[PDB]
Amino acid sequence: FNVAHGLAWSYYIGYLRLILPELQARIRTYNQHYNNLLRGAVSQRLYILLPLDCGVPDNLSMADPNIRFLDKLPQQVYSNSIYELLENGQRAGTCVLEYATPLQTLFAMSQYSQAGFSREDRLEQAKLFCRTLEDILADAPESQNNCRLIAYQEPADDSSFSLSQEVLRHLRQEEKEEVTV
Amino acid sequence: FNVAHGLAWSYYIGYLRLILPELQARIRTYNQHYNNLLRGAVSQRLYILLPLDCGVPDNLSMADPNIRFLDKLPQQVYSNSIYELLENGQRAGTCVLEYATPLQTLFAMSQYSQAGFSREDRLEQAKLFCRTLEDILADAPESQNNCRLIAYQEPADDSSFSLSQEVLRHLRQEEKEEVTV
Ligand SMILES: CCn1nc(C)cc1C(=O)Nc1nc2cc(C(N)=O)cc(OC)c2n1CCC[C@H]1COc2cc(C(N)=O)cc3nc(NC(=O)c4cc(C)nn4CC)n1c23
Ligand SMILES: [Ca+2]
Ligand SMILES: [Ca+2]
Repeated sequence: FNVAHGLAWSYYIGYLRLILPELQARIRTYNQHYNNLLRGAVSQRLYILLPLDCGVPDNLSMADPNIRFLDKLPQQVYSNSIYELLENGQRAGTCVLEYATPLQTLFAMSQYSQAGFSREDRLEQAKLFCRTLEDILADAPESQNNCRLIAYQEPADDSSFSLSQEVLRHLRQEEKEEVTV
Repeated sequence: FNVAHGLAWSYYIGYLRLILPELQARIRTYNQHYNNLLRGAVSQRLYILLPLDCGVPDNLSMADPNIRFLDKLPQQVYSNSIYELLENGQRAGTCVLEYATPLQTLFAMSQYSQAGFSREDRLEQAKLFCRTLEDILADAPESQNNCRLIAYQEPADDSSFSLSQEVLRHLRQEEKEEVTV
């Protein structure tokens, strides 16, 4: 009995498979403007946050102030937000960013006692969700190329973890890949 | 590996658990009007269609013409549709009616070859979805009393199946239950 299998399949079949095709077009279009205006550029892949603690806030900035809402992405109806990632108040990157909503479900199950679903269970299913979704996107056509999964475990407490730094690590790796190959 | 577990849990935690509480109230309010106008009454329970063939149309009437849209249910934002069930052109019942969307996912998985998910698999998982959702609602607090699951397998082919008759059987059984106990 693994809820993560179905959660992952539903998240792909009912959301990602449908939104990802439009995305590279929406982003190229926006980048025309963003470039001519702020000489910037938004990455072309959807960045999906997978906090293994299943903590999904209502606004990204609350999880890190160095992640700042920049703009809504226009459509070619799905709502997507571009964020700028800051370092010392200086813009270091930009990307379309959002949390994997199914993890909220996991969280809620852990707070729903009739479910008999512990925090241990919840973490286990979060990792399985990440794995299953990786596997799905691996066999998927151009969907894998259109997004990147950012899975992370935050420290038990009082340790220097920056979500913005994790995302920037991924963005910089993506650019390195793009220019070297 | 059973996607129905997660599909069922997500459909409960993320949709039903949230909408059902408002529903008894929304329906009572509407019934004030409906009564004073057409001397009719809408059942208080959400009726959830679970076709085991995972065929979900975009409008109920296409699956049966004796199921006729009547009105949108107002809010106390979620969109819910009241339907009248007809017999020989005469109204025989009314209720808030909608398909279980997760079945669409199953259908799509069966048409997505990378999934290795057959029609046999689709039917098995549809039955498991029905069972798991029944189990969940059974342990759930007054949520089970707010909705009713209408699961059905349509004929091999060319036999007498009427969706409106199935729904009316359930509605008539529900009224019998309310008046006798
Ligand atoms: C969670 C409940 N659930 N579990 C399963 C299984 C099926 C359902 C289900 O039926 N949900 C649902 N019923 C609604 C009814 C009404 C109404 N009658 O008024 C109104 C709704 O909108 C609130 C309803 N919603 C929300 C569906 C959101 C669904 C599409 O839109 C989205 C838009 C954007 C966006 N940036 O623009 C992001 C984004 N992220 C997700 N998440 C999933 O896609 C996902 C997760 C899992 C697991 N599977 N999926 C596929 C269903 N989405 C969306
Ligand atoms: Ca956290
Ligand atoms: Ca059918």
